[PDB]
Amino acid sequence: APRSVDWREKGYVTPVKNQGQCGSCWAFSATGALEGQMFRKTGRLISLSEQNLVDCSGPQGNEGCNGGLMDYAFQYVQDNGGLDSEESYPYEATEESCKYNPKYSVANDAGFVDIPKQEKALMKAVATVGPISVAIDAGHESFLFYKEGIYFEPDCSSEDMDHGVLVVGYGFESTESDNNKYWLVKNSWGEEWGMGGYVKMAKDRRNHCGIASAASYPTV
Ligand SMILES: *[C@@H](O)[C@H](CCCC)NC(=O)[C@H](CC(C)C)NC(=O)OCc1ccccc1
Repeated sequence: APRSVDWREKGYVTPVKNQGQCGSCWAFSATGALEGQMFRKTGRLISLSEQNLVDCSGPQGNEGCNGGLMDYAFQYVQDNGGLDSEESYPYEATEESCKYNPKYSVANDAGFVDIPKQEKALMKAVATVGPISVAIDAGHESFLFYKEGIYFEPDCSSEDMDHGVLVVGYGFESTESDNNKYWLVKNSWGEEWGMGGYVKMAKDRRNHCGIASAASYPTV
């Protein structure tokens, strides 16, 4: 596979969003992966509605601001036959009743693909598919204050993930410890967090923070 990948340079990635004070990271991760796959198909990048997922995908197993899973979001889009655009169904950071309107649907999927729980398989998916939805252990102060460089947290769990984000690429840079590889990860905490809202997470360091443990993408 390539040494470096960045799907932002290919037009697959919308700007960084802000989930606010709602536990809806899973919906931002899901819309990010579907934005990328929709773009691959149609050549048009259209920001999608996280609020649509938060309000409406309970029957697939999601729980709104109390948490969810990207795969359930992808299942909702398939079962529901659509997903509204961000502009038509904007984000309010609180769970409300469902207001989906098929007239404003701009995305569809036909299911999803779960990636084997190995960073080698995640790397192949990122290299060939597009941005990939992943779950990480983000429950550490070091993650809140991240600004620059490759993020590595010795106390990160590879098993107990609590935060959905979006791998948009991977790369390398020289470091003091010669652990030089990273995943390029889009977060949903606004652009003031991290590096314009992105983090470089340690790659090929024993599945650091569980990034390869629950990776998937929608089939469009
Ligand atoms: C990130 O904004 C949220 C915060 C959840 C607590 C308020 N994290 C998640 O939703 C997290 C993401 C996965 C690890 C991909 N999942 C989660 O909290 O799941 C709990 C849950 C499981 C199944 C069904 C409903 C809720």
